Amino acid sequence: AMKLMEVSPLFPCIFLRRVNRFVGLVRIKERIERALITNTGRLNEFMIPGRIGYCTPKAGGKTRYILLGFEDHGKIAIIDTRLQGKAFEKIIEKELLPELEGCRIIKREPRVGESRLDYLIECSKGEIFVETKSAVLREGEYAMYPDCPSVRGQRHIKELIKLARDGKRAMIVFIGALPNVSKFKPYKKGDPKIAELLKEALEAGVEIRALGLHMELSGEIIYRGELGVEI
DNA sequence: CGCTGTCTCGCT
DNA sequence: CGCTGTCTCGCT
DNA sequence: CGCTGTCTCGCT
Repeated sequence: AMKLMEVSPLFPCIFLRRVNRFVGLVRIKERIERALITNTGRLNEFMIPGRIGYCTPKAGGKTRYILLGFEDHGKIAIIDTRLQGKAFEKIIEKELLPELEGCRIIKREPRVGESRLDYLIECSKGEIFVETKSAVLREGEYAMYPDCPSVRGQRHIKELIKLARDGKRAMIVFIGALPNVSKFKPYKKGDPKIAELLKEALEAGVEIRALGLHMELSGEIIYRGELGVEI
């Protein structure tokens, strides 16, 4: 339980509906407002008229707010994948992760094959390719991925398979940005092949980790440690 | 994802 | 498709 | 470098 960073200001909202995959309508202080959604997943378990969400204002654009997360067991599940990215950057920088206790980000969205992976990190040892994925689909004590078929996600895992096999370091970090979870596993029904490809990748030396994060009402983003991975 | 309009399922 | 926001191109 | 205008990218 380390404090990673704070989101300010942070406002409770009532979720009304999605206008489209990038925009939700929320009610804040009697007013109806448009909120950016940065998470391509379905989030059907979260995106239900009436549930309490949490937003933060921004300047400009076609939306005045960013929908960051939802009430979940008294705290906050973080659905915003840019915020998840920042919390992961902070983890690296502060060296709170055992696998990377002295490393730095040298490139973001570095090109591999005909795709782009998330990070190129530099260890004391050598070069490492880290891809992150949002795991906010719950089953009991498990945070899971995905909640729908991701053809983009298949090909990304393949690049990690094609890199590892061919003598390169390749990692995948599932961000379990839910409170009250201690394990990760893939949701087979969400995508049949990503389950398969995860074992295939796990066999080819591709490191697979999963982290536990939540947000408090204060806006405080908390890292809870690694989740037990069960690929 | 939600977008239109229409057409499809088993179990109660 | 258009939907957000921010990113990337060559040639002039 | 910034200069015009237009046309190009993946990921969210």
